Amino acid sequence: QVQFKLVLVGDGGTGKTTFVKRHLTGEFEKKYVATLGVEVHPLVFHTNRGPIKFNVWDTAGLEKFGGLRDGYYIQAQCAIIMFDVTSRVTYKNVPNWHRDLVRVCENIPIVLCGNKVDIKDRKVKAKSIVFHRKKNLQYYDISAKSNYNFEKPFLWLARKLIGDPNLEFVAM
Amino acid sequence: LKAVRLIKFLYQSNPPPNPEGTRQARRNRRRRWRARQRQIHSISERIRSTYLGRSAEPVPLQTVDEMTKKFGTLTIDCN
Amino acid sequence: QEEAAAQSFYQTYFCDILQHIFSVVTDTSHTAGLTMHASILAYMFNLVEEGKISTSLNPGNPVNNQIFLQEYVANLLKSAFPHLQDAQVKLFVTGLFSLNQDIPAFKEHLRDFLVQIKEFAGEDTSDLFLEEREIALRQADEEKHKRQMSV
RNA sequence: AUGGGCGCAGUGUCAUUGACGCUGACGGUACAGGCGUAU
Repeated sequence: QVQFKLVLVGDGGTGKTTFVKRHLTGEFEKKYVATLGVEVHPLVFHTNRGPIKFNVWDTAGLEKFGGLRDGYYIQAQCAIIMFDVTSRVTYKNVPNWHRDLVRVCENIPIVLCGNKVDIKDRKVKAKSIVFHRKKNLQYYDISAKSNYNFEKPFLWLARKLIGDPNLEFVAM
Repeated sequence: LKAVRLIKFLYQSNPPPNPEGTRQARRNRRRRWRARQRQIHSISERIRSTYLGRSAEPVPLQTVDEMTKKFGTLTIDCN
Repeated sequence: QEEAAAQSFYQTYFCDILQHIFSVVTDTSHTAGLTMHASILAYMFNLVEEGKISTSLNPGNPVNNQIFLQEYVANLLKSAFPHLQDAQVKLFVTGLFSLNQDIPAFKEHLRDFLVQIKEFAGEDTSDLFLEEREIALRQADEEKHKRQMSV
């Protein structure tokens, strides 16, 4: 009920799997088991306006494990692009993911998330993170470890979907 | 207010260069102190001259006439 | 920096190191590290080019290590990549030696090779511009030799 | 009027927590003072 199809794009288990697990259990995974293809997880929030369900498709970010690849995006209702601020390469790969997503999903909200900002060694400075600007993506610095801005992307997506700009998540 | 008091207060507030230390240290302090003493002397002589010292005509020499000539230069040229 | 053990270490580990480096590079999963790859390969090849490695790496053939290295790399890649055209490997190795002093061009060359290995290319080399890429490699090697001589 | 190389305070460039300065509301509350000198 009141569920949306969400597609998560980025390097496999480079934060997408960790992010999904952290929102699921609350634990912060340490191991890096690169995601295989995609895993679909229910993920429920409670807003001032009732329950909300995300059908998060944590997709694999490694080509060898891409599997169906863009086929996962079919019928997607929202998209979360990810990248690790500690590695510029995963940032330069961002435009490719955006291209593929828009190509499959022409008009969908997009959140550009910089994962694991908590790790002190930040390579992709906040100054250079600009692709969202021209593409009109909603940006967030996040970190699944310390939960910095841990909820901002999901809250923004829920607001953009339901249409309530002032909608707020609730504990229960 | 009187010139003697102002000059004495000026000369009192500047400590003489410390004779202690090396020759070169004392001499560099002496040079800086003498430059600042020349500055102080210039200021004191300016005070000694008078309490206004300057006319305001420099302003029209810079802005009032540089505004009035172009005020005359104003041209409708329509619109 | 340690000359005495340098030759022994080279003879012991050079081919193994190149094997593993190439197995990594051809792997797309490690693409982000290519700069370091480019950083080290260009170094080692330069060492090979200047002959600072003195001993022949083939006990059965005391020839200059450069040509032996070329045959060994070609054989290794061809065995690992049977579907590739031999001329492609020849061009790629030639560039490796020619580009060992241009890290950006070297990295783009490695990326070009990685693009190629992804493709089962038939005898049709028309799309490959092998002559144009060979001319570019000749120009790059000419600049490299000019730089070396200018020293 | 002059600014040296480092005391490190913000950092721009690249191979970007490494290197050159600029720059930092800095390590500096420091240091340099013509080549006898009365400019």
